[PDB]
Amino acid sequence: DLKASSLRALKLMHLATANDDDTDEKVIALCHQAKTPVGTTDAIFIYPRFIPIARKTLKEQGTPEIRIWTSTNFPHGNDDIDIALAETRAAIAYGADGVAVVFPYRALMAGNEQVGFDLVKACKEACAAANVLLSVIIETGELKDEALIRKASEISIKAGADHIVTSTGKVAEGATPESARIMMEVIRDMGVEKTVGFIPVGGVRTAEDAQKYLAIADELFGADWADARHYAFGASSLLASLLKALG
Repeated sequence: DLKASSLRALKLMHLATANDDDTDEKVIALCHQAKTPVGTTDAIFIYPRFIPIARKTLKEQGTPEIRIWTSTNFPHGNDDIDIALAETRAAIAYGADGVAVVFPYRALMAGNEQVGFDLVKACKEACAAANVLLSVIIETGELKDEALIRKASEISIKAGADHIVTSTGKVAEGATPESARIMMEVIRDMGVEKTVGFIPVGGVRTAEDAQKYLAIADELFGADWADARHYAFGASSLLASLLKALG
């Protein structure tokens, strides 16, 4: 049922703007886009400084249950923990519901596994103390190798990632079915499916794409696993297709 999977997809969405979301009016318009005739997306994804205006905007439109995700160490995934941590502490202060931190993937590629663990762990400790979810972007498009994708996913999980996330949306490639499969198998194989969710960013543009991606979660974990806590579409050009499946 493409209609059933489309409504399911919509309700899992972390809605983002398709170009750089760098103004109040882009953010306000994003808030309004997240309230559809058939329901709300689970969240929006914005830069930290826009969280208070977004919160007011969501409240004033009668959808205060739409959550706010933001980004830190983003998009570059540098290996400076102090910076990643300070950005994370600021994101929490602004009022974030979730923080997506970029894993230091270039460090991992150069052979440093420790710094990714330390960086994630530092940020998770701040978020958990404040009741904020920490999601970790590993940048599959830049890692490329299945081995490194698995290793970045592994480290993030051991360091306490609440979700593992394919992409920033800011490089050449976002998620693919292949990178989605690899990351979810890590969750499966480590036995951490209760405590770790998955978030494809990019790669999902049509209703048919969303059904396919949800079918991967369904096959690995059963049809009930992919709720809001465990699954989100990080998507900027998917919502129109979903509403149509339900231009």
